[PDB]
Amino acid sequence: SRTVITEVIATADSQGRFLNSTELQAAFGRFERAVPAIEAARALTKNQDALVKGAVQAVFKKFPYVTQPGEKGYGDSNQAKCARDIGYYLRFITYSLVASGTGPLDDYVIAGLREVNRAFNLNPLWYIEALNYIKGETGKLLSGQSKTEALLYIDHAINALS
Amino acid sequence: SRTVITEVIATADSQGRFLNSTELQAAFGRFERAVPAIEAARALTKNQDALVKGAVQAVFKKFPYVTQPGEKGYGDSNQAKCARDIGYYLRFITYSLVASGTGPLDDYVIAGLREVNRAFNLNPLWYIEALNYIKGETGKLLSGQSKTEALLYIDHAINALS
Amino acid sequence: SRTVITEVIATADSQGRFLNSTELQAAFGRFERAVPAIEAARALTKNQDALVKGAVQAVFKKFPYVTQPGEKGYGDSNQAKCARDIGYYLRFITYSLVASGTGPLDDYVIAGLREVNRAFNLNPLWYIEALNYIKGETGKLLSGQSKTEALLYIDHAINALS
Amino acid sequence: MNDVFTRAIAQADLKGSFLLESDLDKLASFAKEGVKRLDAVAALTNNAPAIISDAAHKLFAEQQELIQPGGNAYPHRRMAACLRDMEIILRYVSYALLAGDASVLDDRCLNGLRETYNALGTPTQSVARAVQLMKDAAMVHLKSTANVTVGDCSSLYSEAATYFDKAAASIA
Amino acid sequence: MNDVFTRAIAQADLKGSFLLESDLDKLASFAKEGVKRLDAVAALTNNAPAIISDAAHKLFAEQQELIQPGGNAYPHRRMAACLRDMEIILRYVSYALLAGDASVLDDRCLNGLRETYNALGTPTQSVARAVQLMKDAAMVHLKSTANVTVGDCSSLYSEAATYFDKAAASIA
Amino acid sequence: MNDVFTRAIAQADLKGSFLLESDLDKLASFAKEGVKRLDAVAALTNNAPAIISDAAHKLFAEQQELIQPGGNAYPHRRMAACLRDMEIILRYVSYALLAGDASVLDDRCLNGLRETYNALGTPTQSVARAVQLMKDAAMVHLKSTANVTVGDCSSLYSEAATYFDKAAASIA
Amino acid sequence: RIYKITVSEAGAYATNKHRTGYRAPIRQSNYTLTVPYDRFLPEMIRLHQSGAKIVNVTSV
Amino acid sequence: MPAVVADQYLAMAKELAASRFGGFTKENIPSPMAQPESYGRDRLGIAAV
Ligand SMILES: CCC1=C(C)/C(=C/C2=NC(=C\c3[nH]c(/C=C4\NC(=O)[C@H](C)[C@H]4CC)c(C)c3CCC(=O)O)/C(CCC(=O)O)=C2C)NC1=O
Ligand SMILES: CCC1=C(C)/C(=C/C2=NC(=C\c3[nH]c(/C=C4\NC(=O)[C@H](C)[C@H]4CC)c(C)c3CCC(=O)O)/C(CCC(=O)O)=C2C)NC1=O
Ligand SMILES: CCC1=C(C)/C(=C/C2=NC(=C\c3[nH]c(/C=C4\NC(=O)[C@H](C)[C@H]4CC)c(C)c3CCC(=O)O)/C(CCC(=O)O)=C2C)NC1=O
Ligand SMILES: CCC1=C(C)/C(=C/C2=NC(=C\c3[nH]c(/C=C4\NC(=O)[C@H](C)[C@H]4CC)c(C)c3CCC(=O)O)/C(CCC(=O)O)=C2C)NC1=O
Ligand SMILES: CCC1=C(C)/C(=C/C2=NC(=C\c3[nH]c(/C=C4\NC(=O)[C@H](C)[C@H]4CC)c(C)c3CCC(=O)O)/C(CCC(=O)O)=C2C)NC1=O
Ligand SMILES: CCC1=C(C)/C(=C/C2=NC(=C\c3[nH]c(/C=C4\NC(=O)[C@H](C)[C@H]4CC)c(C)c3CCC(=O)O)/C(CCC(=O)O)=C2C)NC1=O
Ligand SMILES: CCC1=C(C)/C(=C/C2=NC(=C\c3[nH]c(/C=C4\NC(=O)[C@H](C)[C@H]4CC)c(C)c3CCC(=O)O)/C(CCC(=O)O)=C2C)NC1=O
Repeated sequence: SRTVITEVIATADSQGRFLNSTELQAAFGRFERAVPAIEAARALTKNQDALVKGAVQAVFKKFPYVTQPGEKGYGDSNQAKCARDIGYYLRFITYSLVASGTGPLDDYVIAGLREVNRAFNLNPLWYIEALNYIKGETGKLLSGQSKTEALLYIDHAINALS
Repeated sequence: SRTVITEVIATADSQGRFLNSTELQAAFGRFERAVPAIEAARALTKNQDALVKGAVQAVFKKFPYVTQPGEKGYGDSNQAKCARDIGYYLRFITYSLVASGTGPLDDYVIAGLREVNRAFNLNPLWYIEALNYIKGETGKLLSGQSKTEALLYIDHAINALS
Repeated sequence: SRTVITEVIATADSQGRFLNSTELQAAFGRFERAVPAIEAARALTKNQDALVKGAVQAVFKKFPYVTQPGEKGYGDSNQAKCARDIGYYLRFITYSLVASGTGPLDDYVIAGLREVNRAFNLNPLWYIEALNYIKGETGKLLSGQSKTEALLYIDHAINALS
Repeated sequence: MNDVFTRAIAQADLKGSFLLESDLDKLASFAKEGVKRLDAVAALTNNAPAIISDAAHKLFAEQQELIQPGGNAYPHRRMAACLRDMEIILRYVSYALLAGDASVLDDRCLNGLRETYNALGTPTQSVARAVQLMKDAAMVHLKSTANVTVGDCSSLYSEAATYFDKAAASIA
Repeated sequence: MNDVFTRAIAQADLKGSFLLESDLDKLASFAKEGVKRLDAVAALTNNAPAIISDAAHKLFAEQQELIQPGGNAYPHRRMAACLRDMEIILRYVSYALLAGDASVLDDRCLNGLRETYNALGTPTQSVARAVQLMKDAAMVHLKSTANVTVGDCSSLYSEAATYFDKAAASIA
Repeated sequence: MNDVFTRAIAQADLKGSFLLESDLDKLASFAKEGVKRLDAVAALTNNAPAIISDAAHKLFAEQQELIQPGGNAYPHRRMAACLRDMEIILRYVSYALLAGDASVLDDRCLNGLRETYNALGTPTQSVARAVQLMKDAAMVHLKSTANVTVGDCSSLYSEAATYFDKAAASIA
Repeated sequence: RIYKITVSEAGAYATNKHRTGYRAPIRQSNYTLTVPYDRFLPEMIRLHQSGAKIVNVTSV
Repeated sequence: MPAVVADQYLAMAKELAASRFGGFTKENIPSPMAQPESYGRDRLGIAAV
């Protein structure tokens, strides 16, 4: 997973030398901003259920037609799977926050995302709307640089979906 | 394009050899199947207006949530673009029939299909429904080998969408 | 071996795709051409012995010095080898006719042909003239499209030799 | 690769004598049902995504341990690999159907697929069940008489089921 | 590289139009005479060594300066390259006769050929002479009425002559 | 490829002198505004899909000849190439914005791109127009004061405009 | 001396192909590479950077 | 008021307008830059490679 410390090690290994000051600087930069990212992760992990349910309801509101008989929204198992999917996205957002890298998102969502969505006929716009709700909520659930961390990761996921 | 004659000649050239029996028999099969294919192209070209308007209407029936204001299908311009797109698909299907190879479909529709749809947020299921309607109507307009040819190319386009 | 169907399947697998219109049209051409080819194979299998005897004698008339003592064609063993070789060529021509592909001739005669004949000092013109005689009696023996199929396979062999 | 015509030619060459009248008659019959074979291959091709989706849905409903976290198909990448494997197996099966020989499927894929699945940690009975579900989904499309003239293709169904079950047993 | 069908398709696409009825009729005519086209391609392919041998003999009988020490085909290397060139031009003329469009020649056979010949110092006049000699030798085999049904194949003869001429004009 | 720091280092090195106190103060001020610089780079990176969708919509509404049959963006392939190019140029603009120097943009993106678009027969003026529209959309997105601590950032806006204009002037 | 390396492609490589993609055709995981001594260090470190796991290295 | 145009030209006009979806409108016009899908790779001579 492409954590910044991991990318440090990978680049130093690829160029076949020790850790010069250049990537020590980057590792330091991560180590300082770990605090806002970790507190954002904790805040997200606390409010997870409300965020998941609100994302589901925002999805159904923006796409009222989905819930109607005959397509993906209808069927209680389908709403259950919706809640589970926003739960997964939130979980990997927390992972990417605590790891200070898009690595968890990259290797747990984005990798293989389009083929999966295409094969199961799941609209990426559903998840874009859910993550938009999550972003709106975390805009007030967090303050300071932790908010910037959370918004960067949530929007990286959003751009991945689009 | 990747028509029978062109792929024959291209593979012959990439091996630095003349056209042998295999290639000539493939070309003979192409020249024989020309007759049903040109007949299908005639049938679809004569009936392009009814086919395309029916396809647009079928899309608007299977996707009622598109016509209302606030989304893609609302507005005369957007519906005109709908009809134009289905006319494109049908045009390239008739081109494939005339050329007896998916080359026109591939080059003009399939290459860049997913990226273009994602960029403009055009749901492939719309065009799948339109092409399914066109498949149904060609079941009635055509008979025998002409029907098989037309359906083969329509299904190629649909599989490319899904 | 190089058949029509194998070229189909290899071209489809090399591009990581399914069989489609162009490839099924090539296969259909193969299946249509099977009847003259199987007919020619049957007619050539009936008259293998007379064809081989005539081809050997044709070589001996065309290259009279070969039969001279101290040359290649002198001795019953060498003439038995000649008859065996002409039989080999005829058998692989029948195989190629059945397979609707030059794959049998290629794999079993043409690959390695020049080096082997160079090593054993076998003049290709001998086999070219023998195949010319076989081509001559294919006109008498076969008529229609089986005639053309047999002649084109024999011409493939002659082109490989020459 | 190898075809039924190629197989017969190989057997004739091993004994080094011309194809017999019985062999020619069988190959002529094969070329006679070649049109039906083309229809069967087109049926497999034109509904391949539907076959994959139906098999995947039935398999994952049957076995939820693959969906759940820690399963062998949990993240998006492992799901995509699952679908790609089903797709490639179907493609090879259709290749075997068109050729009439199982060589195109047996040669490159099934020999090393065993070691690959063992190394990656995939449950092999799960993949065999996936291929069997693919066969079950594909039979319906092979039967569908709409848009084709009514006829009998019991040999084609038997051979296609043979290829499907052979690949499933190989990976098993 | 286009054939006649793809050329018609490209024009129709530029107009944004379906193929007109008369266009489909000209295409059905082309495919209905496709059997004679296949026979002409077979005649070119099957006799290619003979065509190249005869053209080469006539060319070096006319132009002895090519095979004199200091000529452009003097050692074995240059003579072998010359014969390969004749082989290649005949190959591409057969490709164009099969497709019915001379796009294959200018796309592949004649793409940078003139520049090649200029940079190597090859006399382009002698190359065009060699192509004309091949054209003459090829016409003999194209009109050969043995083993084929008698018929009117003058369009094929003219088309092949124009392909040979397009080559010899692009080199020269 | 170098940033503002290495630019100063290169100018100092050609003279053969230490960096002057004024130069060091300039670089330190750059480092102190680097946080706002990161904000602007993140504004570009996050809203790239919206920027390019908007610029594409305006470009094809303004210049309809590109998207109609025969147009340079007409088939799906060429439309995808167009949108991909917009992606790429926006990417390199953001790179240059972070580095503080347009060297990465000019060296790795813009340099031979006019020649590419001439060879392919692409309208370089239309590409410049697309870069300009994408500039305007990007400027709308940078100036968004939401979720970011408020303060003066006019220098960054002007610098990003210079980068976009340099891209447009190089392509055209 | 020649060294034969039996490399098994594993999840570490599968993740890299899932991220970067397949610009080259997909292949079976287990294959053997033969190297000279001069090349053994670069090839083996390269196989490590690719995430491949070597199984056995035999000399010959 | 009789036919102002002979029937042959009406047929010719109808078939010209039929071969194009929607007939002749202001929005379905061909592009004045008449570039086929293969324009660049063909004019450059790099189609094969
Ligand atoms: C850890 C990474 C991961 C993700 C993200 C994931 C999502 C996911 N959800 C699925 C099912 C589903 N997911 C939905 C989602 C819809 N439900 C509606 O209420 C909403 C409009 C919408 C959600 C916003 C639906 C309807 C299904 C059932 C249809 C199907 O895909 O088979 C499936 C198909 C197979 C399955 O059941 O698991 C996937 C792959 N799976 C994963 O392993
Ligand atoms: C060569 C083949 C080819 C195809 C197929 C093609 C499709 C296509 N249709 C488009 C417009 C469009 N097409 C539609 C179609 C929708 N309208 C609704 O009534 C329907 C439900 C639905 C159709 C089934 C819409 C909504 C747009 C506008 C998208 C936008 O720019 O916002 C666009 C965007 C470019 C533009 O601004 O015109 C493309 C690329 N383009 C091509 O070059
Ligand atoms: C010759 C043709 C060919 C085949 C057949 C083939 C199979 C193949 N499957 C693989 C992984 C995989 N294959 C599967 C599929 C199975 N696992 C279960 O979950 C499913 C029920 C089941 C699907 C029916 C999965 C999930 C992986 C991912 C394993 C991992 O990433 O650790 C890999 C490792 C490469 C990679 O993951 O990128 C190969 C090579 N490769 C080939 O070149
Ligand atoms: C463009 C590619 C291509 C295709 C698709 C193709 C199919 C094809 N199907 C045919 C009829 C047929 N098709 C079938 C197969 C069907 N019968 C039953 O319904 C089965 C459910 C089903 C098999 C899955 C049969 C049995 C025939 C009639 C053959 C006969 O007994 O004479 C025919 C012969 C029609 C005639 O001359 O009367 C062709 C050429 N040929 C091609 O060149
Ligand atoms: C510098 C290296 C080099 C060599 C070695 C060479 C040999 C050579 N000899 C040739 C003609 C020939 N060479 C011979 C030689 C035969 N005459 C018979 O009396 C003998 C049995 C036998 C010689 C022992 C013959 C018959 C021809 C005419 C072949 C023909 O016209 O097709 C040709 C064909 C073109 C020509 O010159 O007319 C070549 C290339 N050329 C070269 O540039
Ligand atoms: C395996 C590859 C393959 C080949 C090569 C092939 C040739 C072929 N030649 C044919 C007859 C013919 N062939 C020719 C051409 C010849 N007429 C002569 O006068 C000219 C020297 C020459 C060229 C003008 C003509 C004119 C016909 C009869 C007319 C026609 O079939 O339309 C036919 C039609 C059969 C018939 O109706 O009798 C075929 C299919 N078929 C194949 O499947
Ligand atoms: C993880 C990557 C990263 C981000 C996202 C980041 C943003 C960031 N912006 C900051 C302040 C700031 N950010 C801005 C920039 C804004 N001024 C206007 O509103 C513009 C719309 C906009 C930029 C064009 C300004 C003016 C300040 C306060 C002055 C300063 O501290 O430099 C701060 C310091 C604490 C704070 O006051 O919020 C951070 C951490 N820094 C980082 O290392």
